[PDB]
Amino acid sequence: ERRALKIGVNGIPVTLEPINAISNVGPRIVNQIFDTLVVRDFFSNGAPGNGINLMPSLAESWERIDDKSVRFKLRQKVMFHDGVEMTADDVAYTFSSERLWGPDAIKVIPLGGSYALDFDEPVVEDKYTVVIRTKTPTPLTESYMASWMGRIVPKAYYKTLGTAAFGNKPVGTGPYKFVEFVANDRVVIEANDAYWGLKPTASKITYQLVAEPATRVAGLISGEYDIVTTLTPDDMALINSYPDLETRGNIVENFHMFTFNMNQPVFQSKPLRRALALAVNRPLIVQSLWMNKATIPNGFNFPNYGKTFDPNRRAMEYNIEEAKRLVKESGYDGTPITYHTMGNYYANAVPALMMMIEMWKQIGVTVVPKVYAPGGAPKDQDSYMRNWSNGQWMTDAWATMICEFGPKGQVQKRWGWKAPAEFNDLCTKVSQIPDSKERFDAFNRLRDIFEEEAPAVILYQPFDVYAARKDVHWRPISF
Ligand SMILES: O=P(O)(O)O[C@@H]1[C@@H](O)[C@@H](O)CO[C@H]1O
Repeated sequence: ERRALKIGVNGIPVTLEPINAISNVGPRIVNQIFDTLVVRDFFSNGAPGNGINLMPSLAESWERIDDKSVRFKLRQKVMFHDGVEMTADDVAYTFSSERLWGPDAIKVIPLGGSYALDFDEPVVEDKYTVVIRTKTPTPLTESYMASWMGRIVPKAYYKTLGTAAFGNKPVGTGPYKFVEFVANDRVVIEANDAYWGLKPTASKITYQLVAEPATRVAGLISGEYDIVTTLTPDDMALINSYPDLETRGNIVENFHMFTFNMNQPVFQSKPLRRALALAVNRPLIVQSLWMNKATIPNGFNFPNYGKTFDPNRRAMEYNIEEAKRLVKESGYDGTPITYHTMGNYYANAVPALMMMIEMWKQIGVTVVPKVYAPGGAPKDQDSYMRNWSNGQWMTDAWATMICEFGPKGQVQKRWGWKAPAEFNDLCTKVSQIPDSKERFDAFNRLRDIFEEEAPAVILYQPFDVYAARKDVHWRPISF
């Protein structure tokens, strides 16, 4: 009746602390260990899996009091996995200056400095009532609490261990509890029958790293795995020819890209970055590797942004004449430039890289692939080009143009992008006005600067495919 699930995955997070696990591979595991205050209804307003109405979870009800403050009334008798009852103190700690957004917290949780809202300290009104506050107005509080930033941690236990040690022995309120974590290999979680919500339907879940997608496909076919992730459209015909197996695929609110270590002199200025960007023939990559199912967005611009999505925005540019002109202008001396990829952690990362190496050879740039195994990522000083992705995790263009590429983000801080002052001033402005034609035009100006500066280059939104046994009716891969 409750089976032990075996999931063959593309990767394993570096930790199970819920914010530090934010990645393509962490949420599928941490969403089973932890809960949020509220959850998105992915099928509200007729949406086919990307709906946005908010529904109760750890909070049974909530009331926006003013433009800076939201009161949450918590469920009672919710138990953390170690038997401690969750209270307003735990929720307050989760969004506190100490743990999340203060100066010392940002050292151990870097996304607390860039992915946090402009929080002020939560207020605990009573055992089951907490008020989440912001120092400046924002309408995003409630939806933020359904996001990957909103997973609730146990104050006493987390504070005692600290962020890093908690990530190796996580305790949450979710339907599965931690058993084991072997870095670069596996995570095992087991049913928590003390869960406040629906009883878990699997006895145990094992997430096993299977680096190569053909090995994942073969393991599904042999019964070694019940579910496998991160496949491509090319795998679908073979899998679906087995009557006991099936695939599912769709465009995800995430883009694959490549980016630069702009602390390196070779990438300290925009010309060679933009040269590499203008030489990418995205329709050809999409045709050869994605069966024309991946979609190319019109800039850093996605429909989930709603009022800040521009459906009429122009396409991103492909111009090898300008690319060649920019290589010569940069003074590039033929010095090999590495491009680091952790295998096919991103679907089709290595075949797309090989096609782009040919494109860059045509404009006079020598790019060398540096394919590393999980756990072998280079030190920042040895990193030049690398691949990446960004999940568009809010119904607002603030994510990820601002939270990743803005003045508080990692692209400018860790990776050294010296953005124009106009860019950082507009990032500040859009975070102070409601949705209007003015806010709409400011995001389009940020998009234009992004394309001119090329701190990163958007490739496409992947057509994400997973596969499973038909008789496995619940799949904890957060698709
Ligand atoms: O590409 P990953 O690093 O696995 O995940 C990224 C995160 O780093 C952050 O950018 C949010 O989007 C994910 O896709």
